[PDB]
Amino acid sequence: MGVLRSLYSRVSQRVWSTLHFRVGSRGQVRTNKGFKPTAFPHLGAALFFARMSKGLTRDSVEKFVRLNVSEAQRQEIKNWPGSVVRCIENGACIPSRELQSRLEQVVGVPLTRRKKRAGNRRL
Amino acid sequence: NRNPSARYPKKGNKGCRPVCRAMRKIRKRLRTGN
Amino acid sequence: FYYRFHKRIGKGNFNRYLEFYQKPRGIENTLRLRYNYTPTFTAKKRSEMWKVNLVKKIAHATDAKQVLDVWTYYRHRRTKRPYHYLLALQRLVEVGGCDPTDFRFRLIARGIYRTAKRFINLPRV
Amino acid sequence: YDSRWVKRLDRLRESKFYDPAPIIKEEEILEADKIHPLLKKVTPSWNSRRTGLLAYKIGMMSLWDGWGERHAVTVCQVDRCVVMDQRTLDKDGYEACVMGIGYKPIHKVTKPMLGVYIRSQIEPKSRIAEFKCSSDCLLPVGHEMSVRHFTPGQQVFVSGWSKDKGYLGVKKRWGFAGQNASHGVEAKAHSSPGSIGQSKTVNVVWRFKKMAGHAGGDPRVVNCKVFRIEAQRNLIFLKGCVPGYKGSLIKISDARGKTHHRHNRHIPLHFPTFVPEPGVSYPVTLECPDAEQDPFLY
Amino acid sequence: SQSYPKGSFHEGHINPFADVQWISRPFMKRNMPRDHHPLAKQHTSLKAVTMLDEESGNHWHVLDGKGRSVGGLAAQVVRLLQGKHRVDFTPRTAAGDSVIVVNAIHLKMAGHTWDTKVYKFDRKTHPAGPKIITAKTIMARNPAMILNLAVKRMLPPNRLRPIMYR
Amino acid sequence: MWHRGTLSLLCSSCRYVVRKWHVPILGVDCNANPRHKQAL
Amino acid sequence: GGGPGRALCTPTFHGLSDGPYRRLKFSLKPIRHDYRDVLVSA
Amino acid sequence: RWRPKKSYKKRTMGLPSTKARRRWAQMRR
Amino acid sequence: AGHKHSESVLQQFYNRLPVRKRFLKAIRKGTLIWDKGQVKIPPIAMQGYGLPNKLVLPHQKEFNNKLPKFKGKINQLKATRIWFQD
Amino acid sequence: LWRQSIVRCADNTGVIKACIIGIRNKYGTGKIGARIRVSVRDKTPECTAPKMPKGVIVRRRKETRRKDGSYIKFDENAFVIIQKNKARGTKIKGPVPMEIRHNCKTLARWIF
Amino acid sequence: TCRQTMRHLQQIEIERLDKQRNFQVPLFGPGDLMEVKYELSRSQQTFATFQGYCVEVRKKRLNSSFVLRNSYEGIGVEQRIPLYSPRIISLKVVSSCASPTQDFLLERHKPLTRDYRYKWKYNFRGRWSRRIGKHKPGIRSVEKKIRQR
Amino acid sequence: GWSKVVNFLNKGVQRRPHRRLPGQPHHQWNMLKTQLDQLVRSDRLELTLPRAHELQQYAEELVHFAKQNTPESSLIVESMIFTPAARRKLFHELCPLYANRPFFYTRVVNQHRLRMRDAAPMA
RNA sequence: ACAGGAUCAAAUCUUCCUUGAGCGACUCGGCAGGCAAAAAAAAAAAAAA
RNA sequence: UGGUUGAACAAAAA
RNA sequence: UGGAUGCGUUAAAAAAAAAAAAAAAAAAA
RNA sequence: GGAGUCUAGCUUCAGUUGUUUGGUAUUGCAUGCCCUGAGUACGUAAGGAAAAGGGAAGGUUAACCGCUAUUUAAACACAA
RNA sequence: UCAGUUAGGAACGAUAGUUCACCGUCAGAUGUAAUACGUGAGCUGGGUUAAGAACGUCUGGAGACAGUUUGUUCCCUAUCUACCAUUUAAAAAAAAAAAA
RNA sequence: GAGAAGGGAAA
RNA sequence: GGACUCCUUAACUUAAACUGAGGAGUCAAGUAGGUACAAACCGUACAAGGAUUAAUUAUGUCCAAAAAAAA
Ligand SMILES: [Zn+2]
Repeated sequence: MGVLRSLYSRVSQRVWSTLHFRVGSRGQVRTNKGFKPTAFPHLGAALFFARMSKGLTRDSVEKFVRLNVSEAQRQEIKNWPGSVVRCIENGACIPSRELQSRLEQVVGVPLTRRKKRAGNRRL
Repeated sequence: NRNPSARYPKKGNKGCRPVCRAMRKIRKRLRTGN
Repeated sequence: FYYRFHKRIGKGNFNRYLEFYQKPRGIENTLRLRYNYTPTFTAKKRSEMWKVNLVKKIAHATDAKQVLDVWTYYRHRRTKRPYHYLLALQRLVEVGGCDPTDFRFRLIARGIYRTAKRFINLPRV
Repeated sequence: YDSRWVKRLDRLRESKFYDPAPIIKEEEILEADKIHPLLKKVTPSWNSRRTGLLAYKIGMMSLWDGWGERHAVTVCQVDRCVVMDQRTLDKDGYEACVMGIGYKPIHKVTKPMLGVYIRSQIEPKSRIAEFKCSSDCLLPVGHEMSVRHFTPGQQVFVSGWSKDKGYLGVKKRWGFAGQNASHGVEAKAHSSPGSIGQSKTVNVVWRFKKMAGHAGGDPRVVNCKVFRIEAQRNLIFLKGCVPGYKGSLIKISDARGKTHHRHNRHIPLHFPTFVPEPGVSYPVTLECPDAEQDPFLY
Repeated sequence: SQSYPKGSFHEGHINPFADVQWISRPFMKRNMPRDHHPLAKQHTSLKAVTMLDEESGNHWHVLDGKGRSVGGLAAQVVRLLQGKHRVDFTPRTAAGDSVIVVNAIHLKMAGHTWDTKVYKFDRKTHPAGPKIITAKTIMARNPAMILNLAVKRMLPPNRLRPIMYR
Repeated sequence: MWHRGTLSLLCSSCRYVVRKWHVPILGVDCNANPRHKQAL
Repeated sequence: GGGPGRALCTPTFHGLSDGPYRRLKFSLKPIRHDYRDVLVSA
Repeated sequence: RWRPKKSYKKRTMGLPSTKARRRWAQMRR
Repeated sequence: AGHKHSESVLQQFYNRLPVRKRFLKAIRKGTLIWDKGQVKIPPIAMQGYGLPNKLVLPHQKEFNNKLPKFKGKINQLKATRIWFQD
Repeated sequence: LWRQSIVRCADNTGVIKACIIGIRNKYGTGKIGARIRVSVRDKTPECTAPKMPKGVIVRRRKETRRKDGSYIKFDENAFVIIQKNKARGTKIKGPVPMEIRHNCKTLARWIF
Repeated sequence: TCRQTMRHLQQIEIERLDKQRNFQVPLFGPGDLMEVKYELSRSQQTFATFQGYCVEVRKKRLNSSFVLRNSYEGIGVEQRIPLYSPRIISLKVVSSCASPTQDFLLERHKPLTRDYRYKWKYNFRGRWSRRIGKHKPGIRSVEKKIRQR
Repeated sequence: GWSKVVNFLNKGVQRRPHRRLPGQPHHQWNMLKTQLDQLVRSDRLELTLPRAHELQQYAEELVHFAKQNTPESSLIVESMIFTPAARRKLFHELCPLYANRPFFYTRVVNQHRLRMRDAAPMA
């Protein structure tokens, strides 16, 4: 086009990067207080639900994972055919612990039962 | 124009109101124009 | 009196909404329902009869499942008392125990912890 | 709690008993004892947003830049601003970093808050506040915020509370014009508000009408430029003015929206925060970059 | 500079000679609600369920709002809330049962209402008058309000209205 | 555009149309003369 | 004053008969501590 | 007499917070 | 309303309508009409064609119905002139 | 400086003093180097300047803040006539500040 | 503590400026003829030399300044210069007026007595105040008071 | 009146370092000097609580400057005092008595009773 | 609380299940603090004896 | 029917 | 050793923001 | 059926529902004058833009007291 | 001309009781209308509509003029609505004595 | 299906 | 030397709850119902008084608000 896009395109541009700092409604079906990964059939379904609740694109999630994961995990990602996030969401490939940790960092919620380490011992 | 005389009657008034103009003005216009 | 209660628009996002068949977080109306008119005889009797029916049904129950179902049914009835809690515990012991992690029993346990200081015979609990 | 005259005399004699100035290092090294074991670097995505921090307004002074330009600057101190908890979607329903700052005497602290501080393994805190942030920008509990969080030259969005001026009329509270000082003006009209609304048709005084009242004491936000930072004393010198009294709480965060798009698009920033590498030496004092063109050109 | 938002008549035919001159929807075609593809065809609707509790006396209705008109559902809900279906109805109490309505996102308003309708909320002594919010905005932020605001103003304006509303 | 209170076909190539402006608007489009483009 | 409704078409609740227990308020009697004594709930 | 336009008094965006506005928000809560 | 103490009955009727102020502006200007709870495009008077029967008097209905009728779409319309009937 | 101020002439055109009749300052903060219009009130017999010339302020009595924290003030308020983006006169007497923003500065013996 | 921190920052800034400065500030006071050469534009390498008599020295640690004044071609001009400005190239004393008078003007002194608490300029009669004595409205003289005492 | 108006009108107000006595500043200074002279002569004065709090600082100043024994401090004390009896008492009794006292030569005691005639707190 | 439960039984450091969302979160329970005095622009500043 | 769409267009229809 | 004000200085960014005064499965206190 | 603190939800200037090797993204917005594009496109000449940024006045709202000015003050305890 | 999710703004004077206007400067952004031609229990009082007095004009006159002038006391301590400020609480005043 | 032109909202 | 509705008129700008005529109806001096809300329109088997029975007046029959859609 010319030096100006259509006004519809400009409005969609502005709305494309909307970022809300609130979860301000309890009538929504989305990740909130008390989220349980096990409510969904598998990790892929839980991940898709969490990402859609966050309002993030598969490409952005995958880019963050690739750019923040370690070198060996990056090499594994490169070797893997197709897109790892898409395969995980489709339930075609099982992620590693580091990959899951980075995905959880991205989406704000756990995807499997989170294990906390206590220091308790029976006498 | 304004309510006290320009207001039309309603079902139950049988086409008349105590201070209404509209009906007679319309009838006069129909009879001899303006 | 005037019962001030309003439903607000809020700050949700339902454009391009996708149906996951998952429940929403909470009920929309959480403000206390304060009746602004006095009850009738039947209304007040129905309001207060849990104080009889709870203990009667705890006694009639011959299973931990029944005991916990009755307690859950009367969960919203206030105000529970130490003898209510003690009767529930005694009936549970007699029927033969239950999973101490079942959420129905967790209701009882959390209530006991809440009213611990008001128990006269805490050692019995 | 002394008498007025005693306090006045102590204020007068304050200068004679100041501590000697400390010796500021040029470079410092950080060891593992000052780095949280779970603090690790992150490369942000488009939605990543870092946390702010809390500081105390200390004073203001004039500083010369590289070209010789004089700027009035406000000094703020991050007085042991420490992360005390993390808010999370599943655990709290939202995401934020909880930060405590200052020191409060134990004889003034309450027992449950003392228990909170003991759980946090920190001295009693003066104030606590949240900073909403992205999931990837959450900081580990126990980390201490440093002025190195902010790159000099960056724009920062600052929030605070304006001072209280007491009860003021319309003339002083809103700058109303009043009336002439002469020409027959009545005494009650010299500083009067004049008319306060329309007439019988609307038959009200509109809400938010400007009238006399207790002036000041409002939440005010501004933009500042990070002029200088000193890591030794956790001092940040911000260009301009900031609302509040000397010693009042101040929130400092990255510029946003138009300011970020116009000023911070090319200034690199540390994510989630400054992550020191053990054994490496860093400058103690950092200045903002100089203007490319000579301010005294015309 | 700013201009009007794109309505439903910017995305389909317009027949000025017909009574229904253009099809109007709560959102654009691409923004209409739908079921997640793998999580579909697993559920069915009974459309209405009733729970009777003779001990407490508080009975429940659970209704499916998918494909129902807002006003048509609101009138029925008002009847149930008042309790006029009961032989012991009394105007001086909230004599009806409790009601749950699901699938408010799938409520329908016939005609051009989705594009035209607005809602007002009074603001005392405010020089700018009542706050006006768009029907599409309400549908995007909280679809339940669409049914709630119809039911509230179909209820009698007496002091019992908040109780039945609650 | 020629803003009118009425629309008429000025030549053999004029035709009636509906425009999706701020609202739906009736109008006349013409391939031959730009001055024949009308909006009611 | 009048309105869009009908002035005399607003039903008023009333009793179609009289009786002696109109004003008898409800009050709580003491309740058994030992419902285990009854055979049905023994 | 000639008068300035003072069109800035019609501003509707970027207005500073006031006690009246905060009390209004509290009332509407 | 507001600072206008007394206005015409028609202006008050327009002011009370529950629609967006821009559709209300269209209604005021005459490019749209409010009818039975809906905002619609006004009926179109086509030179040489009979009007919709609803718009004519009961005694004129038969004569109007005997006139030629257009059953196409706006693109096919060959009428020399058209305007909103009022 | 502001409307109705009386200002001298720094150039050698012959104008002795003039009255400011045009300036953009609502309050009397008339800066040095500001564009003004004046009405001539006194002139030498040989002066050929017009009655209502435009110009720029070069000196003022009120202190002016410099970008480096220094302050400069003079003992008079003076302006110079400008025509076609040029000074009508050939020389301007006395010292001038560096912040005038007009090449007329080059006609001054001192630039402080 | 805030004020002491400000004082320490002032001192360290003064130390840094003194280190970076390449010349020594001379001893001078009011009445001394002084010459200051300072930068005009760095990129254009333009400089300015001002010669004038000292009429004020304002000692405020980092914010200390001094005022010079001179007449050029019959036009007075005075300039206040910060003492620690990095745009000064040179500062010299052309003539000195070293004297006990200069030492006095340089030193800060204290009131001889407490009689300043009288605040005699506030010993006044208002326009509408009752006539106590023959004093006209405004500040009242003390001649009669002294005579009576 | 209404007591809450004190809070209302003092919201956001500073305490005056000096309490202002009635009359013009010269009259106030004369009153303070006269009462300081009387306090020196009597060793104790029954006053209103605010007046005692106000005069305490001038008593302290008198003692502090009288101890220094220089012409300047002597002139300061002379400007503060009126009567020869007060001068003699100060220099010949209070100064030797406080020779080793660095500071804080006076005290104010609140009587915790309201004066009968006008309900003035006393000290 | 790793508190309770299952198993041909878990990398140190729980393979899972339960704990409706382990009470909104973290604490306290001899906790909590209205008034006086003494101070005090909002606030802050005194351990007890 | 197509995010094609600020005062701009394409497909189909009768 | 200081206070206030503008004739002084700075900002004009955030609005799901800054902030607030009522945690609410409690339906007859 | 209790407390301390931090908060969720709700509310609020105008207003909208407009988003699916590398992998979009904090710009809604808007007086004039000056500089860059550029004496270029356009025009026989005369003349003379735009997309994107930047500087200097002027003004409005808000805050602040490092500087400047005005106006005011204060002038008190190192040494055992 | 049409169009908004309506976003930021449009300086001062001479004569003059003036409004609307004329003239001058700055700018290069005529704005228009309503709100009891908004607002005098918020201000002024220049014009204008009392007692005095004068000029022109009309009558025989006292007097007068939709002719011109000079002088001439502009009240109210706010009850209610509205608005701006403002406000511990369960308790830290008193009292609240059952069961039979 | 109508000044349905009191409010909601219906074929 | 009354008001408004209706019919027929003169005057008015085929204006005004304007002015002025000739006839009927209500108000005036007549409640309770309908017509959204303070006379004049509709309707009355018009109001002595009491009562928890009944009637197709005007006019209604999605809700506010009484009143139809078996298999
Ligand atoms: Zn044509």
